[PDB]
Amino acid sequence: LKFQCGQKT
Amino acid sequence: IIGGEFTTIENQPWFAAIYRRHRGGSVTYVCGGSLMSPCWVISATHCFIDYPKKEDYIVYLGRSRLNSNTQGEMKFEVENLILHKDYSADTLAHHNDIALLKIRSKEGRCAQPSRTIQTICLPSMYNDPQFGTSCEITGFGKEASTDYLYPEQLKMTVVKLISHRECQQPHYYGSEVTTKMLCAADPQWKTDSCQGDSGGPLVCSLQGRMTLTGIVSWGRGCALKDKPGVYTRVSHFLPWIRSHTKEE
Ligand SMILES: NC(=[NH2+])c1cc2c(I)cccc2s1
Repeated sequence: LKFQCGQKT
Repeated sequence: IIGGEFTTIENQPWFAAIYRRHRGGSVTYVCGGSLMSPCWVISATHCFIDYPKKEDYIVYLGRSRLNSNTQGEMKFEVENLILHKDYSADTLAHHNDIALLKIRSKEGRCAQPSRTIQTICLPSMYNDPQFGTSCEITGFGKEASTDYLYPEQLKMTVVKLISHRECQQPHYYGSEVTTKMLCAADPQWKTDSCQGDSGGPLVCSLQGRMTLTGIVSWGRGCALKDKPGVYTRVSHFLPWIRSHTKEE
């Protein structure tokens, strides 16, 4: 959606 | 990377692949890098030093392979290339080896969030994990120091941070390692970063986040006993990064 630093999905 | 496992970008969605065009038709890989914000990528200065002509580099995000496409990848041009003033290289180390690349798409945009593209977090002022922490490195660099080609599939490995006291021992790198560098190795010197991995990230978890703790910079040989990989200590360059980055 939007950048969330450090998140892997 | 020597050792390690092969992976896909879903596992390192902030890894950026930097290539250079040649007035001949070929594009070759140069170095790795990491996405900090929608428009900025951070890498190492030694990767651009010899040819600081931004217009000839291409940056791809969402890439799991080196010369074959990945669905979801984005291609950008380098709108700005900022190398470090005070960058120096001696018979081994590179000092202030950090660079910033502002990217622009052919449509005038920066990176968009996807399952293969994400930003990595920056540390807070001089805050690092303690030596012993296991961090992961990723990249398309050599798998054996004698090879002359790079793998086609992305790789990742885990290394541990070691103290400056251990790395500055005379039988390691002596005073070639400074407080603005970090050393990471495998206890059994089995895996490590190598040529072609320069500019890419050393990621560790700090206060709950996956943080870019280091940038692959130099090392003597690859996976050599008492020859750790040396990385630029990002937590010490935060003012510099700040003075050059802005907005979304
Ligand atoms: N031992 C290492 N971790 C490295 C070795 C090199 C070399 I040889 C060239 C460029 C970057 C690196 S990192």
